[PDB]
Amino acid sequence: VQSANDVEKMETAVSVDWQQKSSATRLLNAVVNCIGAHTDILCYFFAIMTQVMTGGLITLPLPLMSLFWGNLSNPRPSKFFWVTMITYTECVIVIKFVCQFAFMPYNSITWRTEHQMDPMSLDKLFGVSQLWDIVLLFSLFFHRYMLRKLGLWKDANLPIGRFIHQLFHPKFRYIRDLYPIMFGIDVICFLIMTFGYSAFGESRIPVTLVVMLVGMTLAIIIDRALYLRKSVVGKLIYQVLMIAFLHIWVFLVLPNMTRRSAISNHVAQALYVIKSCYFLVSAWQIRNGYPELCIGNLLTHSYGMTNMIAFKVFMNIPFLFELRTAIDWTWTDTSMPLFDFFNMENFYAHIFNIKCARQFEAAYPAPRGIPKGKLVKYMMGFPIIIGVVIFI
Amino acid sequence: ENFYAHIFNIKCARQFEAAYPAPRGIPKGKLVKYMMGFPIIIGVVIFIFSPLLLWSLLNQIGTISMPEKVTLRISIEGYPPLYEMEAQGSNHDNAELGMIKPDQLASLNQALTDSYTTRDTNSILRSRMSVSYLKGYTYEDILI
Amino acid sequence: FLAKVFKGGVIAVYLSVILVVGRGLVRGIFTTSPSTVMFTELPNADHLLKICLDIYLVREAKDFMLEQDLFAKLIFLFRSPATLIEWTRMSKKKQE
Amino acid sequence: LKICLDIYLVREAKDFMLEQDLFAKLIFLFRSPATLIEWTRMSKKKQE
Amino acid sequence: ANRGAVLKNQLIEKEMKEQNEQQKAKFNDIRRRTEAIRERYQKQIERGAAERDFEPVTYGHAKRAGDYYMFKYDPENDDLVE
Repeated sequence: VQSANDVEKMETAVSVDWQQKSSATRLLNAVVNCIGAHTDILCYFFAIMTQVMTGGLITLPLPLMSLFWGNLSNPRPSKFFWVTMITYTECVIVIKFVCQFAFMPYNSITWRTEHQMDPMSLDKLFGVSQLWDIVLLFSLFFHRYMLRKLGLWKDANLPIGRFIHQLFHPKFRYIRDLYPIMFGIDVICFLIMTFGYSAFGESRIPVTLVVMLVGMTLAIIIDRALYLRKSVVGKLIYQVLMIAFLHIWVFLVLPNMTRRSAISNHVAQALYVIKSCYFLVSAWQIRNGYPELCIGNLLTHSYGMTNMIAFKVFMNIPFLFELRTAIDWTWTDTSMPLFDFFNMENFYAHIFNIKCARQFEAAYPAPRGIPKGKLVKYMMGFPIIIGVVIFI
Repeated sequence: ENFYAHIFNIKCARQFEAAYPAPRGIPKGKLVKYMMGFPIIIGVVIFIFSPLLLWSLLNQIGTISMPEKVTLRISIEGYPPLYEMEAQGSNHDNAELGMIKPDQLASLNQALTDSYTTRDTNSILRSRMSVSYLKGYTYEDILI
Repeated sequence: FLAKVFKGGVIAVYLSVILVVGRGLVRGIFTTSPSTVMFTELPNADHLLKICLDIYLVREAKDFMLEQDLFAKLIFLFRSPATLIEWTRMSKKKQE
Repeated sequence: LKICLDIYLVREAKDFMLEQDLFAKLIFLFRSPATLIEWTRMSKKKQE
Repeated sequence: ANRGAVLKNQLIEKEMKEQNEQQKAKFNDIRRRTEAIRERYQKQIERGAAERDFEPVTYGHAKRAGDYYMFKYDPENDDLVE
């Protein structure tokens, strides 16, 4: 019965076959199997959520350590890093319990009143040392899931050295291309930063800091575009620098730059959690060697309805197609000057649109000679008439 | 006229291209790529984000000076006033119109905290709000 | 007064310029519609300048019969892409 | 679409001689409408 | 727990490695084959006409070498298989 231990295959297998309509009962079993097999990622996610909730330095070692050590330990973090994790989890639980007393100066009379508005008073920069509701839920889940991970490891299986082991000596290499996921996360981050600007500024001003943040995120998108040409050392450096900069900025500069304390700034948390999910996929790509990377847009692998709308949008917003083509040209071993590059890009877009329109028309053909049905005429010619009317 | 202009432009572009020919097959040099593709990238960037910078520098919230003249009147409606008084001064040193010493501000803030009771949470919330109101004004923005 | 204004309206005018400029100016210069490739991608544009210079030289020496016969010749070249290719291809000087 | 996909596939495998010979082929197709018709007409799969 | 799981993990890892190498080899061989057949077909048509017009070595000078003799084949008539 236990011989069906091919979970590594059926993860992707069940993903593929659940992509379509399968209302069977094997879904809950498959999801349980997948969540059991991918339990290593869950603990890191819960550590990130814990640090978001505390907004302090007492838990600061837990995500930095998890990322740097275990997300950069090629085959496995070696089952000793787990012991340090559980020891520090124990220690943080006990120390924050001891700090959750009432004979220290954290009384309702003076300390609460004095340090409401300043964002980095002492004991808010030092983690959980502060009104509170039950809160501490993610700490408990983190403890429970680390213990679950120990149970599952024992159930089946059990700095120069680390660098060589992660870079030059992988016994196995799962070839996978995960750039579109990272790009999508960065686009979501861009949208959340553009739409939500009131929190990043202390009718109010659009401020000078926002412009700097949008320029910076554009620059990092550009840099990620550069690095998708087989740069692993550059990718590693970029990732470490970005992690340190993001942590330092979000937890040590933004509160002085917006006068909004951490824990209360609810879009800073969304930015921090969304960005940290990028670091996990990025670390996966770092540990597992880059693919051969067939060139061509992700918006053109098939010819469907979503590809129509996707291409339309892609060629719709100005300064998007041209910026992408320029970035591609500056950082690709071509032989044409820049104008022939742009010419070929436009020609490819034209051909692609005609092809997929032909595919759409051949998908649902309509008999010839028959005059157009009344129903379709009423649903097609009408709305344009009212549209022109109310446009005028 | 338009046809002549078209032909002339094509001809002289061909002459320019034949003036400094570049060998075929060799991929484009890094130097030219850095001097050609870069400036258009920064050009598009600052074309997009120049209005935002202009607006941010143009908003520029300002400040105005403190009052010097304060008047008070007490009357029965529809009749000459029963009392009226004036409080002038610009040095902010005379007793009629002056600033607040930090001792008085500290005393007021300290008194705001101890106003509540041990049990009721509404009293705590009121005390927090009243203290948060005061801290927005420095001693240099309070007039007695 | 900048604050006094409505973010709606200012954001509107801004995106409006980015779109009018993006769809009018930048597109035009960076792109080249496929129809305008048979007229700008011309290997050798020297046999067509001669006709224009002739029609300008004739305009000064009277000969209004010649000023119309040769203008008509230029009109058909922009109507027939088969002959435009035949006339804008390279000569034996480049061929050898 | 095949020609465009070829010129993109060649761009990664070096072969800059091939990256120019085939780009030139696409340029003449948009210059000669006689050949564009000859190349964009249907094949025997639809014909039968 | 002490015996079966590790042996099964090693077996599945080895099988996945072999399959991954086989897929990489097949993909590269196909990419080589199509490049070679596309180079041979491009070379084939240029020998047919031989218009004696050479090309000065310049990007742009050879980008406008298009002509009629390079489209004298059916865009689907090619017998790559026996």
